[PDB]
Amino acid sequence: GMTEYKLVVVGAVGVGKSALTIQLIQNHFVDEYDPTIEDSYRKQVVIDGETCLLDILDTAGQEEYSAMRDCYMRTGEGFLCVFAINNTKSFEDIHHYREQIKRVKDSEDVPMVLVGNKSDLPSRTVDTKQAQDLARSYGIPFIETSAKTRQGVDDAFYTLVREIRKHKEK
Amino acid sequence: GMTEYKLVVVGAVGVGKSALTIQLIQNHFVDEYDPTIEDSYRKQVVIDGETCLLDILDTAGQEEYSAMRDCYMRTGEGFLCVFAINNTKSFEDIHHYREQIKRVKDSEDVPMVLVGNKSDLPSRTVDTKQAQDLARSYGIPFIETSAKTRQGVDDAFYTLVREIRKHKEK
Ligand SMILES: Nc1nc2c(ncn2[C@@H]2O[C@H](COP(=O)(O)OP(=O)(O)O)[C@@H](O)[C@H]2O)c(=O)[nH]1
Ligand SMILES: Nc1nc2c(ncn2[C@@H]2O[C@H](COP(=O)(O)OP(=O)(O)O)[C@@H](O)[C@H]2O)c(=O)[nH]1
Ligand SMILES: *CC(=O)c1c[nH]c2ccccc12
Ligand SMILES: *CC(=O)c1c[nH]c2ccccc12
Ligand SMILES: [Mg+2]
Ligand SMILES: [Mg+2]
Repeated sequence: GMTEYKLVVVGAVGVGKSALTIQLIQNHFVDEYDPTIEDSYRKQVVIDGETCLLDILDTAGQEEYSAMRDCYMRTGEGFLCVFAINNTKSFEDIHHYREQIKRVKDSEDVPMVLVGNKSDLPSRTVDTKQAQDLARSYGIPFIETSAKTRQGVDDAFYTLVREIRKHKEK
Repeated sequence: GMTEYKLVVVGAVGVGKSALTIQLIQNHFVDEYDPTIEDSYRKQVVIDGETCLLDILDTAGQEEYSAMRDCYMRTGEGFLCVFAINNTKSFEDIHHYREQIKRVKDSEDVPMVLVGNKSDLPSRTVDTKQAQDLARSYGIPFIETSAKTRQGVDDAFYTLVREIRKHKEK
């Protein structure tokens, strides 16, 4: 029937993957979501005038040597690669997540969006220009979000769905 | 793409799920593939003029409780439901796999193909009419295969892809 999209949210612990996912699904901010809970959520949404169903996997935790994890990446069609703008390491680890995805899916072009989360925080350590430069280099959209205020949350997920559309159209 | 199709091979132990997958992927019979090993394969093929990528999960394991199973039944786009023509119980067991898949997908219309494997053996116990009747009742194709001779093997997988195309453009 209507088009389904398998989305996977990856990124360092603490960056806001669960908060972003819950804002999208449940439209509220949860500020203490169990950091170890990994789960999938479905929601029917309208993007660009068309209804579609998002199946979203909020990852956690053991990253390497995990059959379950590798399976999510094989199956996933698009990936939100999240870092927190006050957490430089989480930004400088993005490449690790990207490498793992390209490895498991064995493809040079996989739909991804770079998400700089925690935009509401006054102290950043990652400049917008830096994130922009990395995303441009990767050939992927970059979007700043705040799960706390909800700014950019729909935009992050809709943009990824749009990247999946193109991939299919090419 | 290059469309990708995610296929899942299911059915009772010993019916030939591995042998069918390995024939398709590696072009030879197997008589010594561990019954408990669950693994996935990729192959690029042309089906009806469409160059596409198959990602095939060869399932194994009869665990009453399985998070992985509930997962691949959710994400798999089409299901090869295999029984062996010399094994009456495996034929009966088809119902079990079908119903599991339906409940996980919450759908009566999940792309599947009924596969009657080991067609090379004279030791037959499940008649062609029985299998054709079961498939008709499910509204899915039935294909006779032999992973030994390779008879019907491409046709089984390709026909599942055709079922997926029908469903997607519904
Ligand atoms: N200030 C701010 N805090 C956030 C934001 N998103 C998540 N958090 C907080 O960051 C911590 C980790 O968030 P969480 O969703 O559990 O991160 P995860 O481990 O990546 O899933 C929690 O205390 C959240 O309240 C945000 O956009 N802004
Ligand atoms: N004669 C014959 N033997 C087969 C066929 N398919 C599988 N086998 C044999 O049946 C046994 C079980 O096959 P396997 O693929 O491992 O079954 P699985 O547990 O469903 O994967 C092995 O000894 C295979 O050699 C077939 O089409 N014809
Ligand atoms: C590991 C996993 O879940 C996997 C790998 N290939 C697949 C194809 C279809 C469904 C699940 C698959
Ligand atoms: C179990 C599984 O593989 C699964 C469930 N929802 C998903 C969304 C995206 C990728 C994998 C998913
Ligand atoms: Mg989390
Ligand atoms: Mg096997």
